[PDB]
Amino acid sequence: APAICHDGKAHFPREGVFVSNGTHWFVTQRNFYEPQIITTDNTFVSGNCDVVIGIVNNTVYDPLQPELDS
Amino acid sequence: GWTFGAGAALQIPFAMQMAYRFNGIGVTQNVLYENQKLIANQFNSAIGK
Ligand SMILES: *[C@@H]1O[C@H](CO)[C@@H](O)[C@H](O)[C@H]1NC(C)=O
Repeated sequence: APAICHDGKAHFPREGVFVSNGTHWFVTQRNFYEPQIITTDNTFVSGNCDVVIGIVNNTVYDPLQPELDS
Repeated sequence: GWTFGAGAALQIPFAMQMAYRFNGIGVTQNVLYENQKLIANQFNSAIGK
C-alpha cells in the first residue's frame, strides 16, 4: 500500500516501501529484502488521510513510549 | 520502471513508480499523492497538445 493511517494524519516512509506478508506490516529498501519494524523514526507526516488513495489502517510504534514512564 | 532494464522484470504499482521520480528530483513524495488528479488531467491534455 502507499500509506498507513495512525490518527487522522498520514505517514510516509523516508525511503523504500511498505510491505506486508499478511501477518503484519513492515518497511524495506527496494533493492534488497530485509524487513524492519515500523517505527516513528522511519516515516514522517504530511497533510491528512482523506486526500490520498489506497491508505490502510494500523498503528505506529514509538520507541520512546515504553521508556517515557521512567 | 527500471527493474527490467536492470535484469529480470519486476511488477510495481504505477503510482508508486511515479513517486520515485519526484523523489529523484528532490521534491517530497507527498505532493504526488495530494495532487494526482491534477497531474493526470495535465498529462492527458498534453497528449492532446
Ligand atoms: C485496485 O483496483 C480494483 C479494481 O477496480 C479496485 O477495486 C481497488 O479499489 C483498487 N485498489 C485501491 C486501494 O483502491
